[PDB]
Amino acid sequence: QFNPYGDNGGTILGIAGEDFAVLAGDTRNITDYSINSRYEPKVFDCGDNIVMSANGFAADGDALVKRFKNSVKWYHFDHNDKKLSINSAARNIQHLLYGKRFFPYYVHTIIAGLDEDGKGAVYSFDPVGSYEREQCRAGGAAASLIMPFLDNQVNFKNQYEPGTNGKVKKPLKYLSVEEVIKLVRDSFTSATERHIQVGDGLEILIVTKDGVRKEFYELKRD
Amino acid sequence: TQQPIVTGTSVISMKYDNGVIIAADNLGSYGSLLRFNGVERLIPVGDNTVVGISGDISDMQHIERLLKDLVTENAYDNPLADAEEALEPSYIFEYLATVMYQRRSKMNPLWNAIIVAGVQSNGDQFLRYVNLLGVTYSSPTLATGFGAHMANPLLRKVVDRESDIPKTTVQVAEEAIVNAMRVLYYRDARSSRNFSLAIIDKNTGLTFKKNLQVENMKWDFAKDIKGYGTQKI
Amino acid sequence: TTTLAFRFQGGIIVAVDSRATAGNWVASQTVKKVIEINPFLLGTMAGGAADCQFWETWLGSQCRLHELREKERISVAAASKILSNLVYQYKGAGLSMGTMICGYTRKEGPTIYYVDSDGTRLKGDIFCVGSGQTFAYGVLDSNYKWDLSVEDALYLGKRSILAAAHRDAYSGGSVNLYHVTEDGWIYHGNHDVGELFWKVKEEEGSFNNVIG
Amino acid sequence: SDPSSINGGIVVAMTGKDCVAIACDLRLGSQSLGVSNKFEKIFHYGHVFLGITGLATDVTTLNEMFRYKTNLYKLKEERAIEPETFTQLVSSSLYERRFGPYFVGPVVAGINSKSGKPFIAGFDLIGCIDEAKDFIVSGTASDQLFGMCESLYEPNLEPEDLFETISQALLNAADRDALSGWGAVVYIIKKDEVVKRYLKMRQD
Amino acid sequence: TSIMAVTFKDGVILGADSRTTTGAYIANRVTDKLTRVHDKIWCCRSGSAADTQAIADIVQYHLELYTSQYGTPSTETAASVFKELCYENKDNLTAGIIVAGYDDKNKGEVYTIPLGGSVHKLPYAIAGSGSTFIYGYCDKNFRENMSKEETVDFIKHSLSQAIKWDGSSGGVIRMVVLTAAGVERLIFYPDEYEQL
Amino acid sequence: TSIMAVTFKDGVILGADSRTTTGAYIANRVTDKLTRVHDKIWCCRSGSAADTQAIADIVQYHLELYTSQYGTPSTETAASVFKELCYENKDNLTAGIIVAGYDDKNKGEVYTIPLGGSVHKLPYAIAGSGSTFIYGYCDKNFRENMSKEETVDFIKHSLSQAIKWDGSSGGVIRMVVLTAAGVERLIFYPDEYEQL
Amino acid sequence: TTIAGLVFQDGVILGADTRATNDSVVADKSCEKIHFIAPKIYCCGAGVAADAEAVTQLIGSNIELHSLYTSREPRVVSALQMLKQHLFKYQGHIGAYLIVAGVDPTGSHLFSIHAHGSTDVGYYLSLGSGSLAAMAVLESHWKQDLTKEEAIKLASDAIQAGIWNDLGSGSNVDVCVMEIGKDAEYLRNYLTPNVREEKQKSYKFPRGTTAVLKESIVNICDI
Amino acid sequence: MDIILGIRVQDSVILASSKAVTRGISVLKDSDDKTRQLSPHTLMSFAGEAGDTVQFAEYIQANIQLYSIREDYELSPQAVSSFVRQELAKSIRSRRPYQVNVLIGGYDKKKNKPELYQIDYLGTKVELPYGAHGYSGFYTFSLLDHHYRPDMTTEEGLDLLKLCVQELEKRMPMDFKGVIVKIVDKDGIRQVDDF
Amino acid sequence: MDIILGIRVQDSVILASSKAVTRGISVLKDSDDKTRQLSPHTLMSFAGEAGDTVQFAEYIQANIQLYSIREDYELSPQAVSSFVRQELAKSIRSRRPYQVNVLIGGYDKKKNKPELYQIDYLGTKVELPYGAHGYSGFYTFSLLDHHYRPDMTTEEGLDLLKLCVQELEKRMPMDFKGVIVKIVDKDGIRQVDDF
Ligand SMILES: *C[C@@](C)(O)[C@](*)(O)[C@H](CCC1CCCCC1)NC(=O)[C@H](Cc1ccc(OC)cc1)NC(=O)[C@H](C)NC(=O)CN1CCOCC1
Ligand SMILES: *C[C@@](C)(O)[C@](*)(O)[C@H](CCC1CCCCC1)NC(=O)[C@H](Cc1ccc(OC)cc1)NC(=O)[C@H](C)NC(=O)CN1CCOCC1
Ligand SMILES: [Mg+2]
Ligand SMILES: [Mg+2]
Ligand SMILES: [Mg+2]
Ligand SMILES: [Mg+2]
Repeated sequence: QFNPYGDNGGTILGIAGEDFAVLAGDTRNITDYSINSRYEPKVFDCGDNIVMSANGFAADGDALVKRFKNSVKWYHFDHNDKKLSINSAARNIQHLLYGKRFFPYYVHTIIAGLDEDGKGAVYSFDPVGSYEREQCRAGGAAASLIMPFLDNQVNFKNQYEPGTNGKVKKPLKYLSVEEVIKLVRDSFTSATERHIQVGDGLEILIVTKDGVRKEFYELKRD
Repeated sequence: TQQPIVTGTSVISMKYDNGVIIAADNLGSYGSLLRFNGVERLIPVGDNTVVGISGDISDMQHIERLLKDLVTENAYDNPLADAEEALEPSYIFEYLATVMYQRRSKMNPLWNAIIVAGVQSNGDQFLRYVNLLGVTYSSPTLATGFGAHMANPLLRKVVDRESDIPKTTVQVAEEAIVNAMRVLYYRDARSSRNFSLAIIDKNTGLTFKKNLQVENMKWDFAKDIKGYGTQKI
Repeated sequence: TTTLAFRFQGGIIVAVDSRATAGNWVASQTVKKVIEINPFLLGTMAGGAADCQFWETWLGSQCRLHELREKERISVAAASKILSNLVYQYKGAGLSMGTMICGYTRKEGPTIYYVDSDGTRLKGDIFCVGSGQTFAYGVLDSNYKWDLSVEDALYLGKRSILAAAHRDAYSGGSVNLYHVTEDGWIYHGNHDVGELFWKVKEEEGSFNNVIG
Repeated sequence: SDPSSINGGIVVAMTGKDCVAIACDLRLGSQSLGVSNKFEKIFHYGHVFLGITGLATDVTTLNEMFRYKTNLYKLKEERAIEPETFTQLVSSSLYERRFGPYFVGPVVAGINSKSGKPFIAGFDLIGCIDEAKDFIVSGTASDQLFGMCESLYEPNLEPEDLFETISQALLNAADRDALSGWGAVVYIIKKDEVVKRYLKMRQD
Repeated sequence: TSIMAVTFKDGVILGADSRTTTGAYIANRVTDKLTRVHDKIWCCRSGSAADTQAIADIVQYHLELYTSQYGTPSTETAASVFKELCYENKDNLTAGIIVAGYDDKNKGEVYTIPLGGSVHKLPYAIAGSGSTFIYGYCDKNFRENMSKEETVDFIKHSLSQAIKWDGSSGGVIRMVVLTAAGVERLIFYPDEYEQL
Repeated sequence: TSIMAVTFKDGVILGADSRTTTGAYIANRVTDKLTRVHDKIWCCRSGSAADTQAIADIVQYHLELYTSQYGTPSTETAASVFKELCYENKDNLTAGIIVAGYDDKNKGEVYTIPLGGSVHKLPYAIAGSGSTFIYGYCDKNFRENMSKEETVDFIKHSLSQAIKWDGSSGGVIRMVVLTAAGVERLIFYPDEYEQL
Repeated sequence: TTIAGLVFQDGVILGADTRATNDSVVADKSCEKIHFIAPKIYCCGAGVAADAEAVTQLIGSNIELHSLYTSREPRVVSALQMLKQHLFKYQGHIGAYLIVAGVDPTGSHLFSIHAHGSTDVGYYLSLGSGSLAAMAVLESHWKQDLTKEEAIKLASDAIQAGIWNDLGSGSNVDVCVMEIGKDAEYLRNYLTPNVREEKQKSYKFPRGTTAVLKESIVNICDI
Repeated sequence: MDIILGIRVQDSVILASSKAVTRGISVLKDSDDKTRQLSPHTLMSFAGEAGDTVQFAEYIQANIQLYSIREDYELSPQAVSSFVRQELAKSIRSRRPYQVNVLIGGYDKKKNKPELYQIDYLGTKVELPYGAHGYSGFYTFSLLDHHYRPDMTTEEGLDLLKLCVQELEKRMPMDFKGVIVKIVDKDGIRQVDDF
Repeated sequence: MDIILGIRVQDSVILASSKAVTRGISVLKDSDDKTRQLSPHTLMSFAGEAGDTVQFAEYIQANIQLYSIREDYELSPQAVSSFVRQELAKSIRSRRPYQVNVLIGGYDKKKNKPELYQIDYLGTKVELPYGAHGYSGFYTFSLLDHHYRPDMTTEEGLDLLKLCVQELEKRMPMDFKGVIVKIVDKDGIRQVDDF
């Protein structure tokens, strides 16, 4: 019998700062135990200061991103070059995904950018379009490895003030871009060690009021 | 939904400093039966693109006709059909990738793995893969079927990353491809000795080589191997 | 999921947990399971995350169109029936949805309608829906009377979700509380279970099964 | 249906400077229903510590089995069993049930009393030994624990630092698993003192 | 696999290809499928490699113990031991064995033992996946009482075609000649047999 | 079924056995598997009898309508119509067709269309269940530009072996010769071909 | 797993990667797949990790007792025969795939063994998920009469091919060299091409960060 | 068999077990006692597959009674529960396992403490302040989490049990025909005849 | 939905329908009215798959109410039952059939006779002196075979119905939470509020 779905592996990570946001993803693409590519970009600039990644089955991920990029293009045509806000982009992506509710896009989607107050935003989707705004999200193969770490290091979970017995929680802070990138890099280095589908390279897209900047880092190729 | 009947095995390829190389054997297998010994699986499109196809041969012949029809259609009302409006590798690929993903989405796939090798207008090397699921990817080396498991390891020793491409000449790249084809003939049960190889160079253009044979084969060590353990004669 | 809604002397209490799961993976601890349809209408959400979000957001659009056309607030009965008739069209296709449509209108008074994805639509005073419903029912049914103070009713709804958050593996995160009156709904806060549990334990003297 | 995830729970172990740490959650459930919040998964036979995750009836059965075996070992050998030897005994005992296995994820932790060397090990259900320098993870949130350990861990941590690292690894992994949590215990093990600490965690 | 045994004037010759496959991967391209159960009693193996090796090892043991007690066993006797193992364990075995041997009394003899565990004495025998493609060729070209050179050519040409059409067959063509003179091993490489 | 088409100096010859089976019962022992889609374009049918007849009837219709409008169709054109039907309905058809025809420009041509609906132009072609047994024989004995008498013998000897080994094949050997001279039907009975 | 073995002038060499996997996560980054059977007989293992480990230990134990009984150096064919007969008995249920190599009074030998009990003789072999990557290298570069220096290079290269190109395989390269008339040299961590890079940050916590409910001393001593 | 509950208070253990026996279509009996006295201060309630339940209970009863005669001594509740657990843990890897879940409520005369053990058919033992088997716990544990205190009297334990039974009678689909209640304390085992 | 009964006496038809609504584990409601008034002298009770029951009943109700306005006339019970049967008989060969069983109790004002029709989800219609759907009839038909007479009063019909409900409460495994009873006679439809 023909199986329309596949698994191209990989892992992605979105973190929302105070006046910035990052969307990181490994550049490895796999099927079964074969490496297809060591550098196949998975995180895309979609215009209007929005970055997107649809990790899982790469054909469905490409299809979705392609459709969303087109949705941005037609939003400009139909509404007088109005900037598509990140909240509006998110709702649009829900409808793209739920449109195929009974033959799903087999991907975990994350978008990142800035909200209409200039604050950092990350939105996170299931395959059939349920979504929510979050400060922190990993998706894909090694999401189970990375997310607990981000709960601890981004949201300060299970961390208390020393000497308070355990009754004053570590207070929540925004992280600097330099601090976020350190946590991103360590998350992927860690995930590469223990997950066979993660490796080769790390590509980070950083979104600020000034635009979309890229950074690339080598990961272990075994 | 179907099952592939007459099939073609590995297509292998790589980038080098000035262009791309692609290769594929001339066999059409009918399961374990090595049925058709004269099947060309590299199909050129203009003088800048070669599409290498593995998998079902009936679906390959369909794709071959789509590409032939694509060239005809591009020429229509196009005074620059042999110049600035000629078909590019990237155009030919995106078309095929659209078709492959549409067909898998109707649950009636074209049962193939396709590599589009070519050189663009600006001299840039083009090399990209697509298969029956519409899955696409690019890499300095690409291979389908058994080639992915056996050819890529050998070809990646020559071009391990992007920065190794300018350092790789056409002689070194072709040598690596020809060796990889021998390894596949040793080890793939659905392969053949006879193959075709295509070089697409930004300076020298398209060189299409037919009726190549795997040569310099090591078999002599076989005479000394006796039994499966304890046998001495 | 644990969602509840119950009717009492001072209106409707609505309380939900905040956990979403993908098998045994905890997908989120900060999920919104109450949808604010209008100032007088709430929807609880349990089942498929997408199914709930999509169709209850859609329900809100259909309720807005009603008031544009009829120059009048949609009745709780009518709003619930729009959703129940929709899911009934999709019956068998595999939608997963369990919801309480809770609201006040002058003609109906405070009303709760349970609607689910196999087409059931029930009017009633008390409902608990989701994997943790049985746990919420245990606490709720024992301390339920018609005439609780708004303060006591809010606590019972909060406490009933807490009970289920504790015992049910697939319920947790935090408790979102609402109170529906003549004048509309009022949010009564997000209460993290990791702080609430210990607070309730000490003050109430309950949860003696736990090492504290 | 899957015996390794009916009851739920986790064990993690780590090495430090002249010390080891082993920790576990306290949950026992029947799938979604939480039953017990006092089900400890760490046992000790002399100075060798054994954590066991998986099907709870096998956890209890194997504890009783290794108590039996180490008691007889001690009577005959006239000394307590060491971690390296006990690891081999666990492996042997699991592999003899190769085709009808105990559905468990054991973890050995301890300090060799003669050499003073910290030692940890983990096993699959049929006895394959993983003898790690850094850390061992086991249970229904093993993926989560791998992620925490692989980022949080550094070598040669002092006992009171190592306590913080292993505790945070356990707590944050458990909070992302439906079938783990409900309390947690951490053992800090030195050559001739062992401290046991119950952790405050969210009870959902 | 492509295997055959052919009786001729001076005795018998066994022939085989050298390919072993796990699906479409060639696990061993230089396999020796001609295997010795006694000095001048050999067999060609097809089917499960594990099963045929396990059987061949047991037969070699039985004939070694036969020889200690009763002297040299006949080829018929060797075929019977193969049959007994194959037939009695037919539910648990995938083994297709050709038994060939040289006596001085009986001269060259060939016995084929297919999947069921039946025995068939024949002038020549062909077996394995690649044999299907040469039934026509072998029937037309086989003669009784051929010379050694003719029988080598007959086997070489036959297995060459079997190799050409069967993906499961390939590599070198190994042969083992069994006569009064002794035991001779022959090997033929691709560059020789492919151009026939 | 055992079917083949062979090009030669003067044109092309199609050959077939005459056996149709429903399991092990021979439903028709005198079947005509050589079927006319045009004056000098014929085909050999294998697979489902219902499917190949249904296809052949549609092709004959298409070529008749081609002839009314555009004159005599090429053999390539006939093969293309067969392909189109086979390929587009591959999920619902079990048809393995060999198309053979004579032009004066192109002379003898043979196209084979296996299960998938692919097309392959070849000097000769063999198909059907009984073809497996003669790949070896046909490869060794085929030459290009044979005479009519040689090609009749080549087919007769080939299908004789196919019939001998395949239970699904048998009966008479029918042949159809396609040259400039015209269309000649030949038949060969068991008592003739069995003793070859 | 990527395991390989090949012969050279007056010896045989074995190679192996050091990765173990449980589903898609790495269970071990430094596991020893080259196993001791006798002082000059070694075994590469692949497949079910407990099975390949248990079957080599059992045959190694029985080889030791056989050697004591006969007062002879054990032979590789004995290990081979014992392994295949055991594995055959279990009909593939002991999912161990092994490359056995060694030196004995007969000479140097190289065999492979599959889980169902089939054995092969070869001059170069590879097994496991990375066998195809390794065999590609061996088919490209292997020749007769290799020197020891060339053989270690080729073996390690064949394993590396698996490490880089196969997701099943990874981490380090273990080698064992068995030469005639010499002690076998076992070279664990012969290559170390996958050391983890230094981390960006230290996640060492402030002491007291974790909330504690109770403390107690555990009595581990006797009496 | 459907509902079996257990609650351990200050000075006693209370076991409540449903009276219905249903074979498919009909309720064959409405007064069934789903319990066996193992020893004078140890009571075992049980629920599971038809036949297996009683066969297992009576088998355990016979073994504990045999022990009592041989040693002229009552085994502790802890010892009886460990014996029962091992028999179930042995059972699960048998040709045909006992599909039986049990609660063991006992008064330890040495320690002067009530003890309640919950053991499932796999041999999963836990000591608890309150326990249940099957679907009962889904309704009753949230109540007990709310209302339970360790220092409760036997009368308070019974009232808390009435609240559990009322909840089950309100929200469960099956009519389990009420419960037989038995108290295990220092004085032995007695049945509460009006509940 | 579980139990629906119907009994036709001298001068009326009495329909009794259970109040429980159970979704798997929990009893979501204990006061559910499993009936719709189709016309002033025709009542339809219903039971079957969740959602389908109410959707079908309300659909039938809307069609009969539409007929009544169009013709300014009440259809006979026989005519309403034939309409309902055809809709169910049409339904069974659909893409997704209505899994609904119904009882139609009506008073024919022309003939001055009570009438009870039993129709299953296949569209199997029968006119009966007493009827039931699902497992109810297994217990209640033997009673009605014993105690029924055609000349019974409405009070005698209700007493005979109490005897049916008592038997169901004794022998059925499910707690159906009692029955809502409705009487259909010459004066129309009324609910018996104490049962
Ligand atoms: C957590 C609990 C106890 O199950 C609740 O019922 C919870 C409600 C969460 C929802 C409330 C409204 C706001 C958005 C969140 N449900 C889930 O978490 C839900 C459980 C579930 C899973 C699968 C399913 O299949 C039909 C039904 C219900 N989880 C999800 O929907 C998760 C986030 N996503 C998936 O499981 C992936 N989908 C892919 C395609 O098929 C549907 C499942
Ligand atoms: C990982 C790789 C590349 O496949 C190697 O084959 C590796 C060899 C390790 C071994 C070599 C000899 C010395 C001892 C170590 N194998 C594994 O890591 C193995 C892979 C595997 C998993 C499952 C399987 O099922 C048929 C076959 C092969 N991993 C394991 O055995 C792990 C540690 N355990 C499990 O996966 C759980 N088992 C459950 C019971 O069935 C067997 C698997
Ligand atoms: Mg790798
Ligand atoms: Mg948890
Ligand atoms: Mg919980
Ligand atoms: Mg015949």
